[PDB]
Amino acid sequence: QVQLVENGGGNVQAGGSLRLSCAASGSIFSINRMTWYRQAPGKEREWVAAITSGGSTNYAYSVKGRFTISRDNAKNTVYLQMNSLKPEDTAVYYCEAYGTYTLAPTGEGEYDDYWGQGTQVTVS
Amino acid sequence: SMDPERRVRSTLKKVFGFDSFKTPLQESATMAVVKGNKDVFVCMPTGAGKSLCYQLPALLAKGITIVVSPLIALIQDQVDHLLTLKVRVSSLNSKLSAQERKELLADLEREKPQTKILYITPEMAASSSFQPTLNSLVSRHLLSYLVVDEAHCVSQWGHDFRPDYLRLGALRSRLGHAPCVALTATATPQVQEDVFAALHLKKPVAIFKTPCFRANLFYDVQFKELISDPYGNLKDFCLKALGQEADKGLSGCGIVYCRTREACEQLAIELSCRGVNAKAYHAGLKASERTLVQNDWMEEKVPVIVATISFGMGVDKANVRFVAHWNIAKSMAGYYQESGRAGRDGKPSWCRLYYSRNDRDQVSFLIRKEVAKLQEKRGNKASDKATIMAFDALVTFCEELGCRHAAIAKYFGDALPACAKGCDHCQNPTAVRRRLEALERSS
Ligand SMILES: [Zn+2]
Repeated sequence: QVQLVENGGGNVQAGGSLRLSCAASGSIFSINRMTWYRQAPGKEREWVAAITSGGSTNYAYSVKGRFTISRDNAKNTVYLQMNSLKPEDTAVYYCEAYGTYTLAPTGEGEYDDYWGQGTQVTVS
Repeated sequence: SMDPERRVRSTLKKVFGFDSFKTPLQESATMAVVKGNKDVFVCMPTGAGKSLCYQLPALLAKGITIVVSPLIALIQDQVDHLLTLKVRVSSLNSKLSAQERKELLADLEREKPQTKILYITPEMAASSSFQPTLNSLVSRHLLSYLVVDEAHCVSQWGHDFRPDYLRLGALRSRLGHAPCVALTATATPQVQEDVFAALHLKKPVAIFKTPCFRANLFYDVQFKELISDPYGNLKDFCLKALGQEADKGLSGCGIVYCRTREACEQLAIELSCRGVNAKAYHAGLKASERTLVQNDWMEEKVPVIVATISFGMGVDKANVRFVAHWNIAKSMAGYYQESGRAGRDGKPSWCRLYYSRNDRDQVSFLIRKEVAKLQEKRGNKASDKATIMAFDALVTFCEELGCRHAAIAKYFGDALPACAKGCDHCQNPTAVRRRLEALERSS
């Protein structure tokens, strides 16, 4: 299995920026897609941004032009640069490591989806 | 049985006639299929016992194991083998008498059918004359396992794409109760991801993938353009490789792979004249010369055979101390298969690729011609891209610095292998850097 740990959450004034990170640990050969989701309390979970291995990115219409998803495959870590933060961006931000291929030198591995606990983003 | 493994060992012995499993990996795979809580991907070379990983668990299950297999010739091989073991195995196909067809369809309609393992073409599995039979089997919850053999056939990026395989996903979803066992010998990571998606396998997918890495093979690349005396370099290479019991002198044998027949003939003579006896093997020779050359090589009369890729298929020789590619191979797969004829006895062997940009350009050219011929004749295809990228991964392997085992692992989709100073790069990072910088200046 895989640990997906998020970081870079905070309280920040409207108009300000955060950078969330998301690091998969484990015997990771590859991740098909890493997607940032956000969940405000008592709201439906929302798709924010995605990046394939391949570096194709896609953003929700709400965040397009304001957020950038990027990655460092060396660290199986994706970044979500969040600029021009709005109060409407207040939520718990979490990662989906979708299509995660793990493998030991023995030849035994797994293909699974893994999920982060999340990080708090509040915008006053 | 009190122990599930004890029943597995029992059935492996009583039904299949083996005391142990071939590999821990075949064992792990078989056990994961028995436990039955996961969909399973098994990627092991032809001969590594893939069949058993679904066939034995099929026997320990309540119901039927349907096995989708791409062509009828492959089905028949296993049906006949399984019939020798008095296993209740049936095949539904159109290479049958219309009588046999209805006898079986009747057996499948029975509450408690005779049939334990049903082999079937994907064509048959999607055909409407079979749909009713499938539905009553589904409804009655009488399928224990769905097995998709030759699973790579689902991928446009694999070597044998079959549209028929695209329908097997919908089927898989209907059989929620039955876990899916997908098997192939050949899957890059991109083919794996196609198998996992196109067959709708249920995560977490348990994977059993025989790795490429052999701890006893020392891979290196030499740049012909950087060597004043290429033939001399190769001769010293072959001698070092064969001179690994200094007291007894020359022990073991070697192979030198060349693209062309002309090259095999000439290179054999060049090595012989420089003090390593060698003979050419290629399809241009008469049948009898081939068997004399192979035989002389096999009996260790002439230690070095210089051949095209037409040599090696039908050969078991365990003390190949070296495989040297004089020309870069058509593909990383080719290079792996060819280099890998070295060291089958587990003693130290040497795999050396003699890279030149001139060879590279020539092979790149000939691949683009033969792709064009196919693109003219049967139209455009995604597999042509995979053929070009198959060469590219080898070009990359030659032209970049990094563990050579690691590069082979990356390409096939293995974990980082335990290369213990077991390739030029890991043994001397700077030496390889120097040679690459030096090869840069040559252009
Ligand atoms: Zn290495």
